[PDB]
Amino acid sequence: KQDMPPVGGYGPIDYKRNLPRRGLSGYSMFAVGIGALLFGYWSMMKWNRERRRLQIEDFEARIALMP
Amino acid sequence: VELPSLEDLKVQEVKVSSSVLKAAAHHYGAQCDKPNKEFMLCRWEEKDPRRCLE
Repeated sequence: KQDMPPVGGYGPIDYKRNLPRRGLSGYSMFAVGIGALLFGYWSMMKWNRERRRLQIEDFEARIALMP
Repeated sequence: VELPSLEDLKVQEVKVSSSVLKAAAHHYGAQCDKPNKEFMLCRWEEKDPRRCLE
């Protein structure tokens, strides 16, 4: 008279299938990308242009000597 | 060819290093302007740096 099945206490667990979490898609991407990339080239032309100014100063000390 | 003597050499030579020569170097050339720019005409406009020693 000592046998298994309980009178109660059950679930069940699902048979389902779901993890579609979105996700920042669909014109949200391709907009943060271009907005990041244009910040890069804007951070250029303030350094590459400025290094071009110090470049001429480096040639300047050459030319003021050599006679 | 004929060369000048061992004299008209051995002048008071500026014995400094490279960085201390490049230290001022900027104030230097832009305010003397009489002996050096004319020396370029003494070298470019006529060649043979054996004539041009003054």
